[PDB]
Amino acid sequence: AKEIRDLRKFLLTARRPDAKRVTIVRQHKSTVTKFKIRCSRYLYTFVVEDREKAQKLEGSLPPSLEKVSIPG
Amino acid sequence: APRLVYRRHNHYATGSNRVRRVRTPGAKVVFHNVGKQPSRPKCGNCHRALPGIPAVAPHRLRLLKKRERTVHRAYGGSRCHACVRERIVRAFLVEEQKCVKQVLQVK
Amino acid sequence: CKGNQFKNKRVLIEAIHNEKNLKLKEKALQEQLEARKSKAAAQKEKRRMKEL
Amino acid sequence: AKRTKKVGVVGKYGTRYGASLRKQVKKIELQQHAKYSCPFCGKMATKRQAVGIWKCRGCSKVMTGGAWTLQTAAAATVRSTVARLRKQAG
Amino acid sequence: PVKVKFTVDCQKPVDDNIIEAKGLERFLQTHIKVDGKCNNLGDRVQVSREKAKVFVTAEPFSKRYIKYLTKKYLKKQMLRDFMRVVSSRDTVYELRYFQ
RNA sequence: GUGGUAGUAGCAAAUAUUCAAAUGAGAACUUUGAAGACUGAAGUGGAGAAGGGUUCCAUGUGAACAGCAAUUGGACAUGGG
RNA sequence: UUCCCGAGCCAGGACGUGGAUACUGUACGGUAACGUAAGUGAACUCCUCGACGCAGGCAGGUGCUCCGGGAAGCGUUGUCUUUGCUUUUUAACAGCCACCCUGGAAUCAGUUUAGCUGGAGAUAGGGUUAGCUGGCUGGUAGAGCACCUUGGAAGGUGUCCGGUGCGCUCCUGACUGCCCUUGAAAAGAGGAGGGAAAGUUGUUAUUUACACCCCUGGCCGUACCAAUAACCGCAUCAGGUCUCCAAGGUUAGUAGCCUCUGGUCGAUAGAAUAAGGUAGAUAAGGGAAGUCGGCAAAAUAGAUCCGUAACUUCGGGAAAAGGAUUGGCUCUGAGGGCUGGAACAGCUAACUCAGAACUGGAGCGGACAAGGGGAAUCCGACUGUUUAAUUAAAACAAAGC
Repeated sequence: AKEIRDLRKFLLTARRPDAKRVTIVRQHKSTVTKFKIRCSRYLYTFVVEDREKAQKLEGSLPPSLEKVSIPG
Repeated sequence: APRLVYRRHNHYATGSNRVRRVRTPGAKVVFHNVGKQPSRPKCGNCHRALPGIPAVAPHRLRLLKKRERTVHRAYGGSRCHACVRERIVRAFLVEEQKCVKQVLQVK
Repeated sequence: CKGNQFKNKRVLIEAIHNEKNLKLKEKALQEQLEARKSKAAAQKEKRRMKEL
Repeated sequence: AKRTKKVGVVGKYGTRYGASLRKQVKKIELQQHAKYSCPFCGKMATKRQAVGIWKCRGCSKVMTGGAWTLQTAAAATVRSTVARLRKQAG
Repeated sequence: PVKVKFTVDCQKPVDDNIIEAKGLERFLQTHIKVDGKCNNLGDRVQVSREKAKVFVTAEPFSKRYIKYLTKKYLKKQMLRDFMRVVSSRDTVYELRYFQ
């Protein structure tokens, strides 16, 4: 449901311990991408347009966090 | 072409059973029961509607924060404000005229 | 317009131009009388100062 | 244009009920659909909300009155005579 | 104005010898209308082939309109049952068979 | 309980069926296709209430019932929902 | 809407970490209308919502219907056809996009389709607030939909961009009118006035909807018919039985007539075509001579333009009576909107009237639909009501007296 608009909040909501998974969506138009954290009440999501920033961001997610899912 | 059926238990055309044609991700056209249109708080003794404070059905007035259900003033939740000026200009003068007599009543 | 008078947009526009271009020919007449009734006083007051 | 000769507000009731009865209605129907002057604000915007009740539209005040006019003449006589009876009592 | 070069390859037909791909070039030269005109091809339209596969170049034109005219051809040769026109990509058709 | 009447009155409103193949002991009437019609969105369409109460769904079938027929069925039987 | 996958919300009760506020006593900002992540409020009292008529048009919105471009597949092809048809969708939920100040109005001004508004402060300039089923992002393409290719179920592309309206549907909004008619209650939720209580710089105490986190949600109904075969009429009976949604063409039209989606062909058949029936058509000349009686059937019918009496309670009579025109095709004229500053220059969108030419077996509201009229008498004034299954009237009622 809810969005996030900046990288300050997205790093907090991932690290918060009841966050289950991070499904990550990519789509061609060009390569605009979405992260979505399924937390407990809400599904938070964070739009990024540049692919090279989004490749850097996937490293910044923690490994001890469980899942990741991708179309493709 | 496509024609629809009531989804809830009430299949009659009352106030409560007001409905709204939507179309879905199915490309399927379908009702939703939206309720009655809430009257926003007309408040006395003028009976004008109050600015600051929204039309909701009165149980959902619980959900809102306390901030949202009022105006921050004296008699803010239920007063016209313009009406409020009347209250003060009464109670200032009706004390002052009453006081002026009771100093004159010393003689 | 609320009465009836004008049946098209064109007739209303044609009416406004007729009834404006009176008031230009009015203001040609009105400006000179305001100039001349000032100059009736201005010729008088230049004379009436020269009395004393 | 004036668009009837005589019947006026009671063209409404058409070609029935009978002309004597229709005229009784005409004269007091003409009264009740009138605006009257408000006592309190001044503005002539008083309308009859219900029989015996009148509201000043501009003012917002409601007041009691006649069925079909703001001030019945009998009631105007009592407002005179009670003002007199209060004065002589002192 | 820009330009679009499409294609209709007849390759799976022609190697059975059933289409003549010379005939479809001269058909599209004649039958294409420009501004509601026929045989009035100049400078907007440019039709020219490898012979393995025919190209059509246009200025306002519709991908659809090539598939209309190839269906017109295949009826005249009595080959409608044998093959149908299908989009391989944008800017392309391929001819195929039924199963 | 049984006749004559009598194999008689009659089965004629709501425009309408036809051709092929399959199934079967048996096909004007079941199913599937192809044609041709009707209903003509204040529909013979899609959903509720009252009333009904398992008629719903599947598989099976010797009667009787479905005013001709019947391989079909709101019928009959055994399951399920 | 109950199963599953996904996305939420509500009632009751709550731990925890991290933020706000106060600690001689409950946050601040704005001139204001009121505002923001939070911002204590006992007894008692007052107020709001719950909470309400009908008709009328007007504006805006959802859904439907419609026109055009783009991309897919499909259909037609002796002839023509840049062509005709189908698909091109986005949920609840969640975030963001009347009133105040300045001012002081007559040469009165603002304004609606309609009227209303204004020194009890108008126009104007700048604000605040209400809102819908409005716009953008999240939900959300992974789904749904339309197609294509390899297996003998695996993998792909595409799902785009705009208009139009006295249109049809339901909803909202503010108005206007009508009444000797003025159009429910209670549960429940909230506000305010009041200031009872607590709190002394730390395990404090107000926040249980400040943000996030945590736990629980009992009982019963839920199949199917809802009617020319599942109900009631003894029956699979031409009867009856409350509600919702409601496409295209013709047209004023939910009239009649034909069609798309959805549904159906269920109603014993075949052969002959006598009289007599049942329903349906048509008849030379005459035109009510038939008959108790014009009963039945004919004739009239739409729209436009012209014209319209006696009598009258002056409202009516009146569609009185009485006439003329209408098709097709090709044109002409009148009627809007948006852009840059004497009115010009560009771009452009409606179905509505008026008129002319030509053409035809003098037809044209070409089917459907659709008043016969006039002159008098009796009764009842009128609308309304009545003997369910032989009587709808002059009977009942009615306002007036």
